Amino acid sequence: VLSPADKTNVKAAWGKVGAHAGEYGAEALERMFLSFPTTKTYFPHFDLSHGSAQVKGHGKKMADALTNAVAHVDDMPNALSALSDLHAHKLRVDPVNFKLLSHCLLVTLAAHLPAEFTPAVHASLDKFLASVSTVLTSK
Amino acid sequence: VLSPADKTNVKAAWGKVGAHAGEYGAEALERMFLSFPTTKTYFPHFDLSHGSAQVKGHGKKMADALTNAVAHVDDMPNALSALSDLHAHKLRVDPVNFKLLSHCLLVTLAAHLPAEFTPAVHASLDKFLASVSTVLTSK
Amino acid sequence: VHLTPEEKSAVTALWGKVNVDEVGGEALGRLLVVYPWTQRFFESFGDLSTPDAVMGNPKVKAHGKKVLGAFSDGLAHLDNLKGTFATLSELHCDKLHVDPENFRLLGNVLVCVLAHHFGKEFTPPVQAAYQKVVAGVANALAHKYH
Amino acid sequence: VHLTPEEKSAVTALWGKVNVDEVGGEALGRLLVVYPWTQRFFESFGDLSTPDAVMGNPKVKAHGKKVLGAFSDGLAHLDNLKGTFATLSELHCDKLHVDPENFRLLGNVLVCVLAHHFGKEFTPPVQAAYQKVVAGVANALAHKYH
Ligand code: HEM
Ligand code: HEM
Ligand code: HEM
Ligand code: HEM
Repeated sequence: VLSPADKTNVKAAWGKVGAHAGEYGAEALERMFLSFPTTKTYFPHFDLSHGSAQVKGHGKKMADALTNAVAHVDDMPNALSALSDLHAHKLRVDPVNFKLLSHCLLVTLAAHLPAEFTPAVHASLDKFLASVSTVLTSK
Repeated sequence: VLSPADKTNVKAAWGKVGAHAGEYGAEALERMFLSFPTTKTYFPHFDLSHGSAQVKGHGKKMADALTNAVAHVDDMPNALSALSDLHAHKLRVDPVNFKLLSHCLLVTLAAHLPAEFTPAVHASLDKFLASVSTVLTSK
Repeated sequence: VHLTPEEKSAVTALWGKVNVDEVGGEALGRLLVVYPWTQRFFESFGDLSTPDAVMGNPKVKAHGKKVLGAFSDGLAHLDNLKGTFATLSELHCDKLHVDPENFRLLGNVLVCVLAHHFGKEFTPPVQAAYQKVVAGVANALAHKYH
Repeated sequence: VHLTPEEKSAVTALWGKVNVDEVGGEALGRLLVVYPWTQRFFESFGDLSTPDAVMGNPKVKAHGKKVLGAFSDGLAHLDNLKGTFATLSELHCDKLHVDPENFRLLGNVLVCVLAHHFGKEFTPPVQAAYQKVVAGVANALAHKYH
């Protein structure tokens, strides 16, 4: 499960994410695309290069789903239910990719929140992202 | 989640496991020990060689916890709660090892139940074992 | 990858006994069934909506034949898997974009298939030698990713 | 592993800027904190009951130094990681019994550490080149497992 300290860490770290929410999810995706090129096949219609509004807008959609999970952290399967079907049924996203994206998110968080990315928060964000991934590959 | 068809598959496949329950879990462990020798460090006090009563008895304990999960398949986290703490807190079993053991279990099931190990049951047993593993590494 | 004489023995023997015409289909099939995201790469094979459909699919059995040959191949060059699979690496890496973790999943589905069809014969040491092989193929196959 | 001139450039430059005396401790530390089963291998280091304790542990900072050197080493031999890590392979494989997946986890914790400490500088292409490196070290380090 997520510990209460996990919950407070995440709510806190994401609390200082702020309006950058969209910007960050876009940068996570770019980081993933560059670092793990296999992941680009799921976006063979997006523009994936730097400055892409295609990545940025989806980066926003993704970060808003995260923020939604942060708010309903105790009922994440119900919250992320519709995205579970999306990714597993229709899109057929390989579960490996969740790990790759999760790592790039941490990297992106570590790079924008020097003070908040402590070991303990790091460990919380990891448990959190692993949890989201689990719901998204649940179906 | 586990589908209802998942549930009926598993209850069925495990239903024909029978008194061999202990025998099988012991053989899964041997298969794991031989195939993935790193996993032996968690048993540096057991006798791990063939014919070992040490492996066999634990093989039984493990298979009985599985059978317990099969019965409470809808409330597995509550059911497997005490083993979650055991493996994650005190024993510190690397989550990778659950995947290795799970695969050896399937192999052991496939080898003793020619008729029951259909693709669909295979897929169910996999989802099931992955679920058990998730509870056991939850803490 | 280094197999021992006995491991080579265990492997080469049981492999001879393999129906090289159906085992590949059965392995590919269970991959598509057990790990449904893999279907993504095979949408051109048509009807894959139930396991029965997937298994009874000629394109799967057909392609499974080819996969099995590749393993049989790599079995010849246990000494040199890296070079054998060099071709297949580039294809899977550069054109298909299949995550290499899937190679390991196919290898283990194959081990299960062998277990199922050979039962008792597929002893734990026999399984061990085979894990060395499928791991080796996977890594060789994953080298143009490295 | 083949880095490009620019990737070599990106890497070698930012690496020069690395405080080779603390980064390793911080990476090892977060490994022990983020992935608690890894502690199992380090029970001889004493107090590891909170993250504060783990990070403030001299044996961790000490050992982290050694890990960082090994990366710095492998950085010299990007052309030959396999041979460099040959020693370290046997040890981790035959004596320690550490699952190689953990090598990948350490590599990514290192990437996070770099990200944290370098912020903006750690651009996505910079991160990319570094992923090539830590992957390469992990596989080289995992070769006596293969
Ligand atoms: C943190 C994990 C993830 C979250 C929260 C997430 C969230 C979302 C959301 C909310 C959408 C709907 C976007 C929209 O309707 O405009 C979406 C779509 C999509 N996601 Fe994810 N996703 C995640 C992981 C992944 C991964 C790992 C991949 C592939 C490597 C992926 C690939 C896609 C694709 C291809 C779409 C279709 C978008 C479109 O058609 O415009 N997602 N995701
Ligand atoms: C299917 C997953 C697993 C199940 C259901 C399971 C079940 C159990 C149970 C019921 C016990 C208590 C035995 C007793 O009290 O006599 C136990 C202990 C133990 N398990 Fe597991 N286990 C699983 C996975 C693993 C894995 C993957 C490892 C290591 C690679 C492992 C290592 C151990 C160890 C070292 C003990 C201590 C036994 C003793 O001290 O006698 N377990 N397990
Ligand atoms: C694990 C060991 C594997 C081996 C030894 C192997 C081998 C092969 C072989 C021999 C072919 C025939 C190509 C040709 O002759 O034209 C092939 C093609 C193909 N492979 Fe695999 N493969 C493996 C794993 C996978 C996996 C896990 C996937 C997807 C999840 C995959 C996806 C494909 C696809 C879609 C093709 C046909 C594409 C085309 O013809 O353009 N392979 N592979
Ligand atoms: C990922 C890249 C890694 C590198 C480059 C690396 C490198 C090293 C080095 C340089 C040493 C010093 C040995 C000596 O000089 O005596 C060492 C020892 C050690 N390593 Fe690692 N290591 C890595 C990963 C890991 C991981 C993930 C674990 C455990 C989870 C681990 C467990 C240990 C332990 C317990 C020792 C000390 C044991 C002894 O001294 O007998 N290593 N490693």
